Amino acid sequence: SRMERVVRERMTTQDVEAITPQTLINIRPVVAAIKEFFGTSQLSQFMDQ
Amino acid sequence: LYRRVINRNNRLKRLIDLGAPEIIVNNEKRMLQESVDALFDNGRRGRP
Amino acid sequence: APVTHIWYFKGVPSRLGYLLDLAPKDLEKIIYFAAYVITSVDEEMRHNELSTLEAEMAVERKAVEDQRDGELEARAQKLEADLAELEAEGAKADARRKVRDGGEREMRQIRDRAQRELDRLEDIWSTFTKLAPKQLIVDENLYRELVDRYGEYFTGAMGAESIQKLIENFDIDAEAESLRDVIRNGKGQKKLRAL
Amino acid sequence: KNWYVVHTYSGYENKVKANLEKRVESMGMQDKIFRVVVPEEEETDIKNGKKKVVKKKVFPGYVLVEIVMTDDSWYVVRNTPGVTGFVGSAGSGSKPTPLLPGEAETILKR
DNA sequence: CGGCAGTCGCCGTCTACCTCTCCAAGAGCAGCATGCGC
DNA sequence: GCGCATGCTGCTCTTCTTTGCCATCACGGCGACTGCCG
RNA sequence: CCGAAGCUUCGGCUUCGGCAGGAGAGGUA
Repeated sequence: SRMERVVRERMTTQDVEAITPQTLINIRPVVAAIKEFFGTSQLSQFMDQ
Repeated sequence: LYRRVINRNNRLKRLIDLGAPEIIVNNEKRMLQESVDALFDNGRRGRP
Repeated sequence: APVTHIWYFKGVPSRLGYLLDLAPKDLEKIIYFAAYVITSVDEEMRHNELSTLEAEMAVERKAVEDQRDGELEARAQKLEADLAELEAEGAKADARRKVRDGGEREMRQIRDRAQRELDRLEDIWSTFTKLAPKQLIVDENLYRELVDRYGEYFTGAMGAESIQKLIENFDIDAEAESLRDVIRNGKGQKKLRAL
Repeated sequence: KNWYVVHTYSGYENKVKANLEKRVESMGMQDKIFRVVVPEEEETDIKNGKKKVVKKKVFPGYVLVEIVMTDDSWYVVRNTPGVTGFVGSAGSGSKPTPLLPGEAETILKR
């Protein structure tokens, strides 16, 4: 959803005929969310061995 | 919390000694008041 | 610029509001730049100038009425010309009947703006009649009109700099004996408020 | 069409101006938002011929825009990628407060 | 004016000790350094 | 041979709060308050 | 305050070097 908001907001400020799917997409929010879940979270717990 | 107050005070001083319109000075004064209030008690009014 | 301590205004109760006799919502609006307040208003000039003031605004209102009836006369002669050029001959008289109805609509439309102007003048007069310190005045346009038409005889602003002025022009003794008089001979809930 | 003041992040004023012009020309609303300008000065910052002028901002963080306030111009202008919000809003912040004739004149003169 | 009842916010909710992990980053503004062109 | 242009790189901040984002928050006691009905 | 090194009259003197906050989860009495 964060990436979708970014692409929707940036689709209206760039010039046409130079718009490609690779120039509208930002990966940072997704990796940030993934690394925030798998790290500082209350449900992904340190294993007891 | 100290740095925020110092930055707002410096911007207010520079804008006052420049001949700024009243609306902008009022906005800066409101923002300085909010910053000091957050310094003394964070979360009492508005959002933390 | 002066600021206000959070402890003495955002408490339960508000010690600043208890000292100044102001609702906490009024304090919050004044402090955070959302409404004006009257710090001081001079009275002797009002008392010795009311007659001239009333004369000036009566003259202005009558001039507005004179302009309005001037437009009425111009539109009346235009409508008379239209009726003369239309009603007398084979031109559609149904159109002129609905034109008469729309003409009545036109008096109503012009009296709308006339009433707007008259109401603005009379409510400015009403506000200037009843103006006391520590009275919050919303609708900033009224403040511009008051501060330009009768800019003297009173002062006020918004922010903590305008509350410092209210605190400085404060008399502890008079309010103290006033509260003690209210408690001595009184009942209901105003006695509870005084307590 | 009265002038209005918009608050943006510090250092993003020129980018906000460019993006707002682009969204004026692209989204479609061209008869609502007319002109934008960032008040600025060109101080004499020089060093032995080698000029070093950093664009002198008289009001850092503010942008001037001429616009007719409908309920869609407020939406398009406020959601530009970089502005924080409108200024001058009083009385529950229903609508922003316009500028003054002489004030706009003197700011647009320099 | 004068009661009046819902409502909304603010206060509080046991002691001592052990082990582990994780704690703003991308964007932006100059300031040059070297390559390329006439 | 000299001037202009663009990328390594010092270098010091900057990070909001609408018509959005945001999703909620026990349980009891207490006290103002505030619109509301009479 | 500790260490290293010199002077040391044996009381000490001189040079250099050096730091310790939050959030979350699980557990024992």
